[PDB]
Amino acid sequence: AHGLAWSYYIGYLRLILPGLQARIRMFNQLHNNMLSGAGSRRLYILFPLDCGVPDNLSVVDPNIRFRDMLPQQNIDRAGIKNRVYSNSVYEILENGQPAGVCILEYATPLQTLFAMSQDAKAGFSREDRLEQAKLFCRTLEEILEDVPESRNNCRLIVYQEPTDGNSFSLSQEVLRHIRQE
Amino acid sequence: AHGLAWSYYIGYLRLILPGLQARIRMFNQLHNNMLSGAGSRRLYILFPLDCGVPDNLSVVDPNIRFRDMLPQQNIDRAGIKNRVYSNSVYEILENGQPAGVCILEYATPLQTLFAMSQDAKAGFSREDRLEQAKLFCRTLEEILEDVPESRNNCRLIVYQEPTDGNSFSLSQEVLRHIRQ
Ligand SMILES: O=C(Nc1cc(F)c(F)cc1C(=O)O)c1ccc(-n2ccnc2)nn1
Ligand SMILES: O=C(Nc1cc(F)c(F)cc1C(=O)O)c1ccc(-n2ccnc2)nn1
Repeated sequence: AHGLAWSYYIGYLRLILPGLQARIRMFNQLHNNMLSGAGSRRLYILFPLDCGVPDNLSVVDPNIRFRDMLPQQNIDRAGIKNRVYSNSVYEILENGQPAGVCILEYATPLQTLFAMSQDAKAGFSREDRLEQAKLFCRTLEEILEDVPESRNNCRLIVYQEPTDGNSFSLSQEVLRHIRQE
Repeated sequence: AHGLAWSYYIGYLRLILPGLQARIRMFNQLHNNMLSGAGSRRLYILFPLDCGVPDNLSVVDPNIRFRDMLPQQNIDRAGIKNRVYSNSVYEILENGQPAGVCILEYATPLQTLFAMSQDAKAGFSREDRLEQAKLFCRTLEEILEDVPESRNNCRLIVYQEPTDGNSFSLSQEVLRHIRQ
């Protein structure tokens, strides 16, 4: 879990965070300042301790409408010439009404904890996986503290879906994070 | 390291290997079948055990020259709508003359072992890093043999490039694996 936190910061957040505000700048110029509230000039990393990583947010919850991509950023990265970073902008709805707009993705290494929890040889329990997901969640911040960009640029949304999955909506969790801030 | 093998397989290779031949085929249709050879239709993953992951292949070896991109694949992945996957095709020179064409990139997560080795608080030596690199490699090899999509789509190029000197040719290492 220590290794995943470092890996994620070094493999991704280190590369995308620096150039993110420049990309919001141009997005607002061309899309009539959709991302106005400084609260929505941040990257929102969904960190379900669930360790579930679905592909489509509109499918998990229909109240997270996809509205637009950021502008693409091309980085020369590890033997890829012009690796392409696309980031998705979402509108969050409440009772039919647009209650928010933000840059939403999941922390992908979390699926590693899930996959590894299920391995027959070196597997472990849902409760041990919950513990490793927390060590991950905690460790990312201590690395995160030291880097001047970071805090202004992205925010972790940490959450545990009930044993069902119902009685819980992810739109409500996202809305309560932007509103609190 | 156990964690990096699973993370690299689960979070990247799982996603990109199934579409690769379909992408090589469209590429071949628009680039006078540049990837004609059998050696030319694998994703080759550079696995330097020194965990040196530089960003440019023409800079590391002048006999590896960028030719073109595969067509992109668009994948809905962990809240990114149409996340963009690209892969780079390179001509491999021998005696100043084109000898091979292939899809080439580094195993990015090795950068983690490198940064950890450079961390003053980690207390993680170069000897300890090499042992993790080898364990990463091995655990990745064990995952890939156990998956059908690896057989004709994926090849690990694992090398121990010495600290100093020029006795190691990445180009020739790549041309070795390409012909086998
Ligand atoms: O290693 C990669 N990804 C990951 C590795 C992890 F270990 C992990 F836990 C999560 C990921 C992840 O991508 O989410 C990776 C490598 C190359 C490219 N790529 C090259 C051109 N276009 C895209 N993209 N991703
Ligand atoms: O987690 C990622 N990457 C990695 C994570 C690792 F733990 C690692 F060791 C290596 C990587 C890597 O990408 O090389 C990641 C996540 C999202 C995006 N992305 C791309 C376009 N929109 C979003 N790209 N990468």
